Amino acid sequence: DDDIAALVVDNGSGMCKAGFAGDDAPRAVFPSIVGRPRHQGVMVGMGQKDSYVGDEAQSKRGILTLKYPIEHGIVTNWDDMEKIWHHTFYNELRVAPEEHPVLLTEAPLNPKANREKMTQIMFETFNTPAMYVAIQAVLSLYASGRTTGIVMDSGDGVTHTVPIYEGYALPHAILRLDLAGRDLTDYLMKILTERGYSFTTTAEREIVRDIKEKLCYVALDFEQEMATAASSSSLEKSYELPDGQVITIGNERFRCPEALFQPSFLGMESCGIHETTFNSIMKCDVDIRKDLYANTVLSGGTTMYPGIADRMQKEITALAPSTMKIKIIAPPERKYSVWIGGSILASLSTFQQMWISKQEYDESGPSIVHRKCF
Amino acid sequence: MASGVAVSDGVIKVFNDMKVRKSSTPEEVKKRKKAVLFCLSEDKKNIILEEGKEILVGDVGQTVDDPYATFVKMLPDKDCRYALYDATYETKESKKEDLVFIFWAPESAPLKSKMIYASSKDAIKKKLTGIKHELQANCYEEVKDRCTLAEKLGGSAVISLEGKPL
Amino acid sequence: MASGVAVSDGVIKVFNDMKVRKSSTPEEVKKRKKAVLFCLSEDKKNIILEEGKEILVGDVGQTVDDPYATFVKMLPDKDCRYALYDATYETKESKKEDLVFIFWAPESAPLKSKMIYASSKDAIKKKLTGIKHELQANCYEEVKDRCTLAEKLGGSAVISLEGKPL
Repeated sequence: DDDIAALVVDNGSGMCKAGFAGDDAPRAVFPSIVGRPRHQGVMVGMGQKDSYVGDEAQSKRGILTLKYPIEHGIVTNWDDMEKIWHHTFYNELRVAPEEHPVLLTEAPLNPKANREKMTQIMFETFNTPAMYVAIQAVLSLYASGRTTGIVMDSGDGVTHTVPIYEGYALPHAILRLDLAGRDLTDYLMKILTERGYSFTTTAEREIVRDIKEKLCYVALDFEQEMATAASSSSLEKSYELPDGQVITIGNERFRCPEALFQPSFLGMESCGIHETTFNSIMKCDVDIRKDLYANTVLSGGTTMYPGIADRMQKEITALAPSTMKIKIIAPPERKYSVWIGGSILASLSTFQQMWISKQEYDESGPSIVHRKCF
Repeated sequence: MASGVAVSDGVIKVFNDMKVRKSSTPEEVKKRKKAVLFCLSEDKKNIILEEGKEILVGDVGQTVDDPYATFVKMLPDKDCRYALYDATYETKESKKEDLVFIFWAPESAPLKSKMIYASSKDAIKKKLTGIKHELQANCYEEVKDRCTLAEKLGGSAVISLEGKPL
Repeated sequence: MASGVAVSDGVIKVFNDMKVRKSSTPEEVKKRKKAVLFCLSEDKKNIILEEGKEILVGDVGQTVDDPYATFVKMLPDKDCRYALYDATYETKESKKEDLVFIFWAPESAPLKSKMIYASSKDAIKKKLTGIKHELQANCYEEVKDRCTLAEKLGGSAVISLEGKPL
């Protein structure tokens, strides 16, 4: 309150979030959707005001066309993006941007054209006194107190692999995978439907999100687990629906997370994501490979499914040559680790020296962001 | 029916104040309006803000620790009024604020005033340009209860509506 | 993030002392600092040296024969600290000394202090002007183990980390 609390806006494909410095997690989380007339608006009196940002738009999905301001970690349409920032400060955070400086997150290997322009909008469109751009993968490795290693980041909307050595990400070790958090929620509903439950409208899609944090589990061994499931017994697990019925989930408890590990269930011929992390290591320098195994960090969106840590150890051991130690770094606050890293180092006093200010932008121009980082 | 009232500029003026907070110093953070009462003035031609009745966030620190109770006291089923209240609640990480319009439309209230109010909800929210969430009760028990405010939230991830009642 | 702390001149002063040894007579060779503990003082504005906690090479002769153990004892995962330690190890010809910065960044340490420490590694080594080799562990077992110190060396040509453990 007063000095410059630091407003942090975290952007991704979906499930964006924001808060204040000194916090242990972000204050508010909202959906990333924008809607305007679709199918002529659905009948009787069309024209009105339509550009809805937030979860109010989710209900309105049938009558409004949704466009993604962010496609898999990048921004293609700026008009949609501006509405999100307006709505976040004025309606979601309910704090004036003018008193508090804003920090914006970025996807790894973010294109250069976008980087100069986002800075440009903050200074003239919202007149923000200070802002900074950070990488979600860098902060997560940073949070554990380790600068050398490889981080598998489960984003709220997109999953990126970004090995980090001395603050520098490896361009030749980074790959983009599109399954992260929101996509799994779609998937969970899809398999739930197969057993015998009715899902035909986008309105009830949101309901399975609640299901995801409470009921997503990872099995120690998938095939052995499948045999246990057929008998049922204690496998079935209770869940709460707003109406009152409880949808029982038995062998779906472990199978859902498995899609990341085993894409074949989806219908994809693509290699599993854990394997994908392994390819990055193979490409990496041989001498530091042993260090990388002891430097692995799990953070973000859907990594919080219980039993996931146990599964990771097993697959990596099978994938790895052998004869060596594999260690996984597990921070208690892994779900909020991406946001948490950004929040704390934004108000100390010596971070004042380092801020990119509005006044500086006016002088040098767009070129300034490239010049002061490292 | 469609929209009983057209707007008198008064509601927008007070609503605008809440939207930007209109605060900087410690002196006016506590003078911010947690809740505001809206009603339609006589003849019901115009919709305005009631000077006499309002709730301040500063009150929790100043002298009253339960703003959401004072509201219950000053909202008889005997009178039908329109209100804006800030959620100001904690969900297991920290706390934010949801803008909610509180509709007080008691069935038992004097029919003459209440009937225009009931018919005017489309008109009143028409100027609200669609509002996020709403709470509506026609009796003291629904307005009094912690759970109704918590229902909006979801209720399975909220241990403390005001940091103590739940 | 980039560099959480800017420097308070204290670290450079103590580091400089280690670099030249600041010793001649037998009296001060044993008072040379095998290991020094560095931390950031309250408010974390400045980085300094801790007066209370340090390790001397003279200790091995004076009374403690395992400096690399005392360090393990005085570095709880409970507190997150920065440290400089001299390798002082034998490789089958004789022994030299590698300057290594020891990063103690336990995940389990109090979050408030630890988080600034974690974010400050680029800033702390920024004043280190690039450091030769480093050892980092977030738990007692990695700090305790002889092998981690030996890993830096190579490990296939070192029979005696301290002249006895390996």
